[PDB]
Amino acid sequence: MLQPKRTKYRKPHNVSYEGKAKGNSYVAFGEYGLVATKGNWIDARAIESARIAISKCLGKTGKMWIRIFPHMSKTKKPLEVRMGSGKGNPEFWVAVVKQGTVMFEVANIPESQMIKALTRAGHKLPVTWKILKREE
Amino acid sequence: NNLKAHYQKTIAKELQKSFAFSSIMQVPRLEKIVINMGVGDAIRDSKFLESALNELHLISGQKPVATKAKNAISTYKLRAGQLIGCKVTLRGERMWAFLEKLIYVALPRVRDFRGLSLKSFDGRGNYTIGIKEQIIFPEIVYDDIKRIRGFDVTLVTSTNKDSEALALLRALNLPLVKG
Amino acid sequence: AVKRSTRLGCNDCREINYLTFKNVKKNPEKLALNKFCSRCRKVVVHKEVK
Amino acid sequence: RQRGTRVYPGVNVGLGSDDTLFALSDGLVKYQKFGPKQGKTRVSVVKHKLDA
Amino acid sequence: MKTRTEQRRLRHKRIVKKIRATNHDNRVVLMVIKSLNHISVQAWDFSQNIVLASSSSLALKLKNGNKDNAKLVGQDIADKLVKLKLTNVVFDTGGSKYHGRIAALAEAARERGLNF
Amino acid sequence: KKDFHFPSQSVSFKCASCSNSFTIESTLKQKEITIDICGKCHPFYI
RNA sequence: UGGAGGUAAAGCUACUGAAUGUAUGAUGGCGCCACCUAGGCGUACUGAAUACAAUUAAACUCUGAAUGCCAUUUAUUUUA
RNA sequence: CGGUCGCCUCCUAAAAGGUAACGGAGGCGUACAAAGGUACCUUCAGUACGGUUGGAAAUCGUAUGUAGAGUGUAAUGGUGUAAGGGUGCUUGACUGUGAGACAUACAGGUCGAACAGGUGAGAAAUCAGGUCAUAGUGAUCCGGUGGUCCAGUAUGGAAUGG
RNA sequence: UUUGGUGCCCAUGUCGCUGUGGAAACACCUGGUUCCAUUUCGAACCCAGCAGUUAAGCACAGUGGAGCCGAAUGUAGCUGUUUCAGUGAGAAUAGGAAAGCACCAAGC
RNA sequence: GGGGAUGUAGCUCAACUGAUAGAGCACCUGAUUUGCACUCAGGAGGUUGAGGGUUUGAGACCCUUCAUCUCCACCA
Ligand SMILES: [Mg+2]
Ligand SMILES: [Mg+2]
Ligand SMILES: [Mg+2]
Ligand SMILES: [Mg+2]
Ligand SMILES: [Mg+2]
Ligand SMILES: [Mg+2]
Ligand SMILES: [Mg+2]
Ligand SMILES: [Mg+2]
Ligand SMILES: [Mg+2]
Ligand SMILES: [Mg+2]
Ligand SMILES: [Mg+2]
Ligand SMILES: [Mg+2]
Ligand SMILES: [Mg+2]
Ligand SMILES: [Zn+2]
Ligand SMILES: [Zn+2]
Repeated sequence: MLQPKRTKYRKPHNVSYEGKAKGNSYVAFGEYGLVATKGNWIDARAIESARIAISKCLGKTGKMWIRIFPHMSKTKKPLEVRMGSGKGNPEFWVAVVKQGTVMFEVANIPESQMIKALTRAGHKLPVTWKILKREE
Repeated sequence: NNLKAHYQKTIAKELQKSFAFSSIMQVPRLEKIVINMGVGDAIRDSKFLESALNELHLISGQKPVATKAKNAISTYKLRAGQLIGCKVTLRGERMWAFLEKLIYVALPRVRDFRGLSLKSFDGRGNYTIGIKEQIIFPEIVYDDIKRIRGFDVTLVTSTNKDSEALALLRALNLPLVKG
Repeated sequence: AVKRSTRLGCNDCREINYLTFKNVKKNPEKLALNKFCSRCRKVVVHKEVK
Repeated sequence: RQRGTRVYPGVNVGLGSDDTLFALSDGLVKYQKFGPKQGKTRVSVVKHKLDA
Repeated sequence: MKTRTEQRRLRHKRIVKKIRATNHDNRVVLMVIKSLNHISVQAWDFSQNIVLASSSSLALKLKNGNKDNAKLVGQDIADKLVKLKLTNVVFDTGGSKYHGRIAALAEAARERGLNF
Repeated sequence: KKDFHFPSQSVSFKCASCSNSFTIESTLKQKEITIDICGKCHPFYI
């Protein structure tokens, strides 16, 4: 469970996912990568599912990198509560993925499982994923 | 001082030939002997500090200025604005007098003056001497502070190289092991 | 509110002409400054007045 | 009007008890950038200087 | 930590900044600079940034560094200023304490028709 | 600086074995204070 | 045409936090030495220093617009 | 029902100013006869090395380090020869005023050149009408106190007012 | 033109390294008896003199090491109308860079 | 906003009206019982709330304050 150790402000304004790709746009640690095609809010819970999926379908020597991190939190008012009396309490942490950010990358194992591994990682996530390779 | 004139002639000649020094003032020159016998007991037994000053006075001939800490510490009961430590800086004629009096009178009275050197230069050419006890200094009567302490006599030089500082020390015959 | 104010009166015409502040807890001794007086039209000692 | 001197005073420009810049003579105001990396701002009142 | 000249420059920067901040009547500025050997003097004008009058130990051909020749230097510079028709001056040192040679130069300048 | 109550007066110092009358400024009695171990009376120096 | 600004963007070796991955890895680090207590060293290492390569921010900024705002110049219009 | 009611700082506030919500974070109802005014002198914190008590860290010497230090305070802005530290002399933490501006429904608030009187610092220029700046505050009525070149219900006082 | 002083500037002006220099001047330096000074030290400030001095500082030449500056193209954001025309950043890069502009005194 | 009175060993109190501070309790010691208390007696525990003024003589009388109390008042 990826989680920030501490934050200065518990309840910050939400960060928009509309726009192009600011950083984490090109595979730079591995050489195959899972790029996004639709900006959306994906939470820290989805990261472990995608990471666990990759790890379960990995081998004994494959290596993986997680680029995005759920820095920003979001709140949720308790049920049956009318609006007012302050902001709700933070409930879950989401990483902001914009269209074009490389989320997961893999290297150091043959071609077929890596394509399959990235596929299973992207089926656990709501965004529409796509496979890309590293420029020589 | 006659020995000051001896310093003049000897330091000039020996150092210049020893390193082919192109100028007479290329030879190293000693600047200031700071003495700092400081104690935090002035935080509680302030009287003690007062007596200290007079002894320091009696040691150098310059009255010591009491120094104050630039911070505050609870474990040492320290707080800013208090006087913990005296420092004296001798120059001109008085500085060479005190140095000569130390090396010739005070130091060989030390219980076991075996010396410490090579492992004392600060990397900039300085030198610190950590005295352990005050009674050994001749210019001190048996009546003194209820607690006995040492001293932190230090040295300065015109040069910045520690090796050349050692050369001045050897030329001055400051008595340390091999240095 | 707290009352740290005090009144300063001349020592020649014994008139109170100024209002300033003073901490009775910290400063125990009465103020004895010298300021301009409208009546005497000169500088003169002004002391604290109850 | 500012809280802390964001614009330095120049010639014919004064300062107050609230770091407020006010003029000292007739003229046209004019801003000039100065200081390290041109990060300091300076204001001045260039006198009419009609001088016939 | 530094050398004497740098501290004098530091004091010199302070004095020039204060004068340029407060000199509202655009008076001529009589800067005296004292060295180990000699002491010189120049009357700048911070509005035009040029030198109108000058005087120095080098100009007067004296073995200077004494309070005696400081009086002569002050008389010459004050004579030159009067011919230039400027009498409202501000007197600042090169960054040295106003005393000895500087005080003698200033008093000599005041007694020769200057207003400062 | 000056105007002090503790005057630094040039006192001479003798020692046993080697006389070695070292004259040094100090604020003590203006007489021959005898030192028992001087510099020359030390195994380290010689 | 001049000026004020610090947003969009971008960047985090330019700070404050968050923080991917990695260069080497001081130190702490287990055992072994070594010592009764610290270490050197095989430490299934962790962690500094600095770095590389990559990230995040309404209350982060070494930067950084356009629009908009103020004033002035020219032309035209209205007696508001 | 719970919470709030005045004032100050930041964000939301969309690079002039202004802009709301039971939106997100904090303080204030002061302190200083020096922490004011002036003249002079002076400049980080930390870290590295070397040194009795003394220790990770008290103080000393030297170097490095461009602010992470200080600037009484909640933040913001400013300020490293400054607005920070020290010393000497002082009380301008003055009197009567006040052209012109900011911001404002009003009431109120804010800055201020300059004049006259008499001072403080300084050789002088100059500075001083409280502090680096923004919170530290409450109208009217009523009564009390001091002064006073005004009134004193026929006149002189007094009472009572101004 | 060069040295010394100073104002404007506020790193393409810095930090550092390697060498050269002094005629006059700048500096260290020689002493504290005078004016003046140390929260203690003629260290500094202030005196009166230039014996020694080119280590410093200072001034010149080289040094692209650190720091600093940074083109064009392209791109992100903006304004309109388009789903294309202007506006055009930040980052990165080739690369520049061992300051510059005036006044004064002296031998020139 | 006045009027009066009080302030003394650590505590509770005499106040020793000027011809030079004491008692019970708190505490130390001694005696004191099989033990615990109880009991008895010494010692210690006082800069007289603080400052000023007057006499040769004041904690004590006068002035000024500080804290406390009781009274009154107590229509911004
Ligand atoms: Mg942004
Ligand atoms: Mg960062
Ligand atoms: Mg922002
Ligand atoms: Mg209610
Ligand atoms: Mg705005
Ligand atoms: Mg706007
Ligand atoms: Mg603050
Ligand atoms: Mg002062
Ligand atoms: Mg101040
Ligand atoms: Mg009423
Ligand atoms: Mg009547
Ligand atoms: Mg009547
Ligand atoms: Mg050289
Ligand atoms: Zn009066
Ligand atoms: Zn001997």
